[PDB]
Amino acid sequence: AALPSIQLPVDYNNLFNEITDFLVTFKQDKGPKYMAMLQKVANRELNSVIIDLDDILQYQNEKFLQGTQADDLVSAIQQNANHFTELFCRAIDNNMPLPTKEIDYKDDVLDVILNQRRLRNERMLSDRTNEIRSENLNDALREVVEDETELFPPNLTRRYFLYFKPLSQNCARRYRKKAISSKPLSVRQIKGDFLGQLITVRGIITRVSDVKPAVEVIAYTCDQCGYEVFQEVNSRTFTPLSECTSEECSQNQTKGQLFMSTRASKFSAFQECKIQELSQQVPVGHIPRSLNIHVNGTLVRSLSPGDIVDVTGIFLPAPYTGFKALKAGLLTETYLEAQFVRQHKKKFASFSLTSDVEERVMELITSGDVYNRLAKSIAPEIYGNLDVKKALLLLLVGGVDKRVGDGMKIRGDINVCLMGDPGVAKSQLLKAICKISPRGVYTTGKGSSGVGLTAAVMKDPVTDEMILEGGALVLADNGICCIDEFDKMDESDRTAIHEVMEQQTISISKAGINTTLNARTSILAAANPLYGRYNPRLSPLDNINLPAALLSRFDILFLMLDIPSRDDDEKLAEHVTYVHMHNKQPDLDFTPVEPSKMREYIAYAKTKRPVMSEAVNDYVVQAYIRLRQDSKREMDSKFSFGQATPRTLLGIIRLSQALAKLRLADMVDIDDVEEALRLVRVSKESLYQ
Amino acid sequence: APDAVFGDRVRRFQEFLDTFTSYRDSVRSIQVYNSNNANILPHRIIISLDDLREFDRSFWSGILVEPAYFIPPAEKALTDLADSMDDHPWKLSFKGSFGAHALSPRTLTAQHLNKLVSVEGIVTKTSLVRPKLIRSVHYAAKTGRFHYRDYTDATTTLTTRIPTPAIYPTEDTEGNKLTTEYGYSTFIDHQRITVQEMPEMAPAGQLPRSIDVILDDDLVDKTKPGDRVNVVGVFKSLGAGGMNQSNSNTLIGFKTLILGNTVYPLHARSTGVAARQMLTDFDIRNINKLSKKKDIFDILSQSLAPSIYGHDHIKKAILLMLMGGVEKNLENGSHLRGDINILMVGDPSTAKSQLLRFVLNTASLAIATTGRGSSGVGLTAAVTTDRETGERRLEAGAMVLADRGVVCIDEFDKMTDVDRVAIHEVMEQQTVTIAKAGIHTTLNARCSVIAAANPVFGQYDVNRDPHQNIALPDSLLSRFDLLFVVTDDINEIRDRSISEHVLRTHRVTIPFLRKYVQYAKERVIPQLTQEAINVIVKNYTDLRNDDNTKKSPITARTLETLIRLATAHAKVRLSKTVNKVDAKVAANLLRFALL
DNA sequence: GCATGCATGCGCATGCATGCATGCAGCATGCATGCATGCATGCGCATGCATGC
DNA sequence: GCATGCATGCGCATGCATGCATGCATGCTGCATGCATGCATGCGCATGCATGC
Ligand SMILES: Nc1ncnc2c1ncn2[C@@H]1O[C@H](COP(=O)(O)OP(=O)(O)O)[C@@H](O)[C@H]1O
Ligand SMILES: Nc1ncnc2c1ncn2[C@@H]1O[C@H](COP(=O)(O)OP(=O)(O)O)[C@@H](O)[C@H]1O
Ligand SMILES: [Mg+2]
Ligand SMILES: [Mg+2]
Ligand SMILES: [Zn+2]
Repeated sequence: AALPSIQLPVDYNNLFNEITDFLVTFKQDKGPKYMAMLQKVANRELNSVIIDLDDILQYQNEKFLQGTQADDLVSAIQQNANHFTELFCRAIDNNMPLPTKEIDYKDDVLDVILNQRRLRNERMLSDRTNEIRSENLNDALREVVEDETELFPPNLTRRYFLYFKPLSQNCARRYRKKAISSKPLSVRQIKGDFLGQLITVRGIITRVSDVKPAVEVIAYTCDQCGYEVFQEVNSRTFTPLSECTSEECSQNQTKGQLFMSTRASKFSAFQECKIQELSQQVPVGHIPRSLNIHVNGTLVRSLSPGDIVDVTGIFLPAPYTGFKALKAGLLTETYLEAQFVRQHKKKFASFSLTSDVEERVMELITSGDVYNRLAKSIAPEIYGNLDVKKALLLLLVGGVDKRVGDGMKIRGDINVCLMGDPGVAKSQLLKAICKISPRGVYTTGKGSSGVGLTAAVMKDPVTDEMILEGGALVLADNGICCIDEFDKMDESDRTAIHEVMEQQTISISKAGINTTLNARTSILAAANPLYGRYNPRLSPLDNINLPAALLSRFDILFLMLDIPSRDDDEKLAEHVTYVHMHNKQPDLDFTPVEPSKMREYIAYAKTKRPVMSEAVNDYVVQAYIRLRQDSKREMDSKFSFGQATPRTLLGIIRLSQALAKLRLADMVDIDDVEEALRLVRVSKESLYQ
Repeated sequence: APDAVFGDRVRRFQEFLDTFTSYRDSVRSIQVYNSNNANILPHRIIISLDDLREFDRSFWSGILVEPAYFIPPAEKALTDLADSMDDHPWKLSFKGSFGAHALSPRTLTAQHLNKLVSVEGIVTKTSLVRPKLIRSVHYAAKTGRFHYRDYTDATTTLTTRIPTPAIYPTEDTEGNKLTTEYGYSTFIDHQRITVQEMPEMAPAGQLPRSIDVILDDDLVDKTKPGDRVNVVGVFKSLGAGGMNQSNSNTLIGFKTLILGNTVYPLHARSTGVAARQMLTDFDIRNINKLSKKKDIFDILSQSLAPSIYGHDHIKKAILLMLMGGVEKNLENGSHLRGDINILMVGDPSTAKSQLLRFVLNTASLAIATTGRGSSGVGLTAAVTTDRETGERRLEAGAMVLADRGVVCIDEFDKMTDVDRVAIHEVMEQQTVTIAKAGIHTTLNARCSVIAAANPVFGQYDVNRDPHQNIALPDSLLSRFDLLFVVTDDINEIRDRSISEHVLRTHRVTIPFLRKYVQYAKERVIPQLTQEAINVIVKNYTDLRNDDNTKKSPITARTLETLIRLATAHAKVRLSKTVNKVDAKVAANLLRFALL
């Protein structure tokens, strides 16, 4: 016959019973974990349920090792993930405890509507039972009551979202399994054999769309009968209903006109993002490809452009949308439905103290010498350059931003510029700093220009609205923007950088655009002298192509010259050639700290806001007066990159604040200002040899 | 129902497989590999039309002229043999001589329809690889049963069939609802490509011709746009050319295309497809033997461009660039270069372009550029385009295509600053960064460079220092590993000798050189030794602290150049470590180039 | 043996299933157009770079 | 160092593939009607047999 049947080794009643047992029994190495979660959900303090597969595997192994039988729930969820969502939902709806907190005037409207619906359900059931008993015509009575009565289905009474997260490599390796769901893949490797599975992808996010409401079930009302009609929607488009379909109106002769009611309708928060391959994944001589990710529920706003992540999701098909004339059979398009997100580098804003992080931070503090230990760990493969490394670390930490009132604003971010002879490894330091920062961006001259910086006007595919896509300067907001070949740029880019360093904004007034952007970012630039090597026979301002003011606006301006010396060349050559023989640095009495711990400590330090006392203020004013007196005579001799100005004092203050923050203190001390002045002085020793 | 002709043809092809016993063991080997390694190999083999020609001329002509009647029998016979040997159906591929059936898109006409052809050309545009639904699986909640359906279309079989357009089932035979099981359904990959006439064969000034090719399953992503390709398949027509119904319009005809079964990439000059040669045991023995001699470097050097007189050190440098060093990746994410670059400044009749063209002809992957020939987006791939799906994409440039290869530039001094800044990043960081409206990416550009330049005054002058004669930025020269200066001074004996040499021409072979280079670059990766460490350290110190006037500056790039040259020489030696001799050779070459 | 009344077979009208076509009027459908949208193209202007004086 | 031509991105005007619906005239096909034919029956009459007589 048409539509024959087939046999599979899959029984769903067994899996439902196993799901119930796991949901009511699991113990974390206090009552059941998920029962406590469900109680918190019932009391209206939780919106999302996360199901960890490690718990399922542990439950299975616990059942096995003591003899009894058990089914492989993990693999069933992995290979057919889209079906188990509703199984888990139905199991959970059968065990949710009653709310121990009353509903008051400070709850969400959704909760009020759900509670009203449940009360209405109970009232209808009781009315039906009373009428049936009064008829005079108890399992049978409840069964007949269930048969003749409508209700609100479970999906219209839920208030939570359910997600899965994959099997970690550690658990599978300890239990001797192969965690397929958490083996990262590139978009290239994901073929049609993986459809319907729960898989993980590694990539970098390139685009994200604004959150909008996606309708799941529409609601209508009939004034004729008083029923509520619900219309499921799972397509990109739908046809609204016209006339009532309830039993009363269906059975009568005069039907009522349905009216749409947005408040009873079921909506979802929807986003769509694009993910692109990493360079190391692309084959030789090819161009990277992309992929589509769908995000729904409470997982929205968890992805921003420029993030390198590992997304988890169920790989599902979609209808074909190409040209009609090129369709050969039942072709489909693919997308990923997101279930879990992890980042390769944690943001500072999301910081939080806890036992695990606190122990590591305390160990680092106890080890002593935090300043130099952090400074020497930046690009350890580069010999020497300790002072520039201290300045770079301070740029990583930053100062304190001050709100003066009346709308005024003082920056707290520190800008640094490196300028030296060829072959001094400026680019290596630029790239290493860009890699350490959580929101770092790297640019080189002519490659990025015009709208590559700033932003441009384009149209969203998902939504039908116009938007602005940020460039290099907007992508590194609240981060570090690294610029190579600083002296070879065009005037417009120089003006944009000028404004960004000035006041952390970019103003654009062109055809179709009149707006102001936010550019709260730090600048790290590199440049070369105008004639290749530095010429000590010329004025400092004649060796560089940049305007003097632009140089003046840098807190630290480093000069790095290459004077041959038979001694230091030996050490540099030894370091480099050792680094090439092995893969590590040669020093053995010092151990470098890995990037994650540095990021953790900087995140902890960034929460401080040290204040300035009076004696330190006296010291600062005296130092400023002395330095300003000294600088004028030097600049009159045409031997200064620039005369000292109040920006120098502001830079000293910012550097002192940064050092105080590094020390994890609420007050500033004299030694911090001493170190700041020491750095600002040593910045120019190359010019006095 | 069964057909007698089909069975007779199946029996004949089984006899063919019986007489020749290479394909049987090929199938056995594929099955053995797939069993042992569980990666899974596709079930396919390749047959030679020549052997079929000696065996049965009638069957040969049938496959050539009537593939729709003779090939399915052969595939069934092969599948039967495969199923009989072992403790998906199998497919076939064709090679050998196609005779008059080897054509190009221009010379493919309506008289070749329904026959097996082999076409050559250039890939112009591919398509997105999509899945195709073949079998769906469902579930009924009220009964606990699983159902399924099969789907087919006109391009999955060579012979015409009566359509059976089955619908997608949402209900049961009794009215119950159904649930889709995406994990238990089946999907197959699908792609469509376009092939055009080669730029080096099409007539000049004339618009080109092209043909579409459809691929399925295991031949889905075997080429990229811009490749030279050879596709063997069946030239077939489909549908009705406006015949069904009235369809008053008569302009359109029958839709036609090729149902491909074999795709072969071809290597050419100045293209992105690299040359590879299969290495036999005789070749390996001879190479490993020649590795043991002491003048092996000299022999390999004198073989390069033997029609040119002298320039021995430049030949050595070109060999070193061909072999190359080793690149290093640290755990933190740092990268250390391993390529070698060469520059040549010389007089206007010194055979610079001859050596450049030799390198273009002998390197497995090389692209030829000239000073003002390519500029702007033509070098870094900085051009953007977009699909008809809406998205914007990039397309490779000269240096992006030549990743892991070499690039030849002629008239180097004729470039500008806009492209010199661009090539700085390529020559040191070996990456290309693009930031345009709607694109932010980074492309790998790990390639080596060899270039030739002219002196400022037309001829090299010894009365002035090199800075006035080269006139190129110092930062740019620092990125070139070796710089050579060649001058022609009139000398009676030298002129005589070069005269008899040029007259001789006008009245180790390269393939063995290519095999040698391929094996050396693939197999051996040496390590640094303390002896070479001391030698290189001493030489770098001496060079950095000497008063001699050089042709190029001295930095840490020179130390890294010394290491790279030593490692490349060791690579030539086939040794797994660097000795003192390799370091000394590197130092000697660097000193000769500098002084 | 002789005369009558009833079954019985012959002869004549008549109704009814079968099975073919034919003019016509109704009904689903292909067709001419009516139009929206998203993409590419060619067409100048503002300008950053290279060249000559 | 100053003035000039050139080629490279912004700022657009404008034509053209795709894809969907809508009034209408077209062409086909079921259908009511015309009809011929061969088989079955409802029935009356002329013959032969049975029953007295
Ligand atoms: N102090 C140093 N220590 C180690 N390596 C160095 C040092 N200085 C230069 N190098 C090497 O020389 C090269 C310099 O190139 P790059 O990083 O572009 O710097 P720059 O742009 O200043 O020349 C790098 O590959 C680096 O490995
Ligand atoms: N050293 C040499 N040995 C053999 N032939 C040479 C040599 N130098 C020049 N020639 C001849 O002179 C011509 C020089 O052409 P080309 O390679 O363009 O020189 P260049 O690029 O220096 O002008 C070649 O055709 C070559 O045959
Ligand atoms: Mg650099
Ligand atoms: Mg030449
Ligand atoms: Zn109603």
